[PDB]
Amino acid sequence: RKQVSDGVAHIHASFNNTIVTITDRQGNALGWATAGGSGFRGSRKSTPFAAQVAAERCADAVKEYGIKNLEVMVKGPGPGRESTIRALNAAGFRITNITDVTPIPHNGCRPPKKRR
Amino acid sequence: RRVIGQRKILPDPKFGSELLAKFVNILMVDGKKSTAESIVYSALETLAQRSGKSELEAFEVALENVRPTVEVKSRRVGGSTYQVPVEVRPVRRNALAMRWIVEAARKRGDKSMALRLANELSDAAENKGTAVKKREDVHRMAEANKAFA
RNA sequence: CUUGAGUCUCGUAGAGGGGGGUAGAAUUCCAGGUGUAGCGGUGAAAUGCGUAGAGAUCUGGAGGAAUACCGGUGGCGAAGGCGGCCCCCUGGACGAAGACUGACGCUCAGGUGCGAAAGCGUGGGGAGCAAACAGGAUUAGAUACCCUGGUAGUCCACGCCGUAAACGAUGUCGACUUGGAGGUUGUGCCCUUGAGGCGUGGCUUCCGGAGCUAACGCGUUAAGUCGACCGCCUGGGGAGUACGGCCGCAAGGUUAAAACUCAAAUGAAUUGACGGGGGCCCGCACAAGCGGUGGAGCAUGUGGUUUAAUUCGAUGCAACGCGA
Repeated sequence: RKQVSDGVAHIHASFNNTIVTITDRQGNALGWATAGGSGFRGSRKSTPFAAQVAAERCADAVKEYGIKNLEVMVKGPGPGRESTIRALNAAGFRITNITDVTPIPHNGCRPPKKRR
Repeated sequence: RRVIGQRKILPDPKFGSELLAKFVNILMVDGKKSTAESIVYSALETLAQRSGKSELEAFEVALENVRPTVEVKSRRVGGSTYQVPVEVRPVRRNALAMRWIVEAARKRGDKSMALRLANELSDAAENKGTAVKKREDVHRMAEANKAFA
């Protein structure tokens, strides 16, 4: 729609999945596409190359807003997820800040059990 | 762990060419020095009969386009066998070039070894034959897949 | 008689307990938007939210849930245990000086009290998370992992029970003990001559010295040398088991056997193998290059086959131009 050229990106670096959402500084959704939404399933979707191709198929379709500079923060214990932000940097999204806002529990919610 | 210097070969007693002595040794089998000399010297004289000048640099200008620059050497690190492309030394480039030159002279399709090799020298001088084919073949397998380099 | 024990004055550190709300991330719900075909989770998959339009963030709010950042073998307590924030009542320890009592003290079967978690009764909340549980997906049964959901349950008051590797497997009160380095609470002397060095109190953590122990090991906090008191053990299995007594809404708990079986059971520390761990090197063992065995014909041996008999031995790198 409008011209942005400078926004922000929030990622959900899950264990077996990856979510991305780009926003223009106020909560408007611009770009978003997971791994399991482009015919990519199985462990093939669990590779950093899947993050590469997710970034690519986001960027080639969301340039309707014209973003050149981008803010981002790495979020989640995702294996190899700086690759997708470097692909954004390679997708024409000239990066401006790389930080981490991973929400750590404050022993407010009891952590669930894991594989025995 | 062992390391030594290259074998002290005697240069060619006629033209004084150590790199060509290395070639006439690469080619020689069963130690038939006399017949091997009598065929290669005659074929290189047939090279003077081919162009009509003092053929001494023609060998070098022909081999300038059959020397490789990239080689693959398999090294299994990290599960599978990686290819690890590595540069080839010029002193080994000359050897490999002469190897590709000699590994196509026998299947030329001429009357005799001397004749077919005299023809193949001029052939590789203008970038044709199995030698140049293998040169391009090794140039494309290595460093064109730099993701592994 | 006053050193033990207490009493007085002033301060130090504080996650000891109630009662109250309080702020931030988060995450279920509610509404408004902006935007679009997807989200959601598996070594894969499917289940499950979506075309009046799904997630996801923006604005705000309800719900309950515990306080990361200080966070520290860091502090506190008789033990069991305590962490956002503040207050009232207090529970305990320590420090700086000066003064009083007359032995008032330590231990302690019963008894009383406190007492991890799990397990109940009454009255409530229960957002998220999580024993059981429906069901889906590979499936001659998966009832076992993996995934979204989920009952008590964690939470809140009043009451039930008293069991743990409740361990420092080391009961309590004391007398005399060579050092170093730090954790934490002190404050004196002389010049605070930017946070100054020496002596003087405590509680502690990592090493070792004589000493003790079967060894490991303990070693100013003793498992060192001694004084006073309480509990526990007399081979293993049955077994902390039946029958009892008491307690208990229930689970059962406490005290607590015998007939029968065996000749062992058990702690430390060497020397050993497990079969892969983990690391360091040799050998044409590999990678680069040469001719080769395997393609073909012929000589020769081996197993089969054949026969009246086709004489015997030999068999993975070490059997097959081997005895010959």
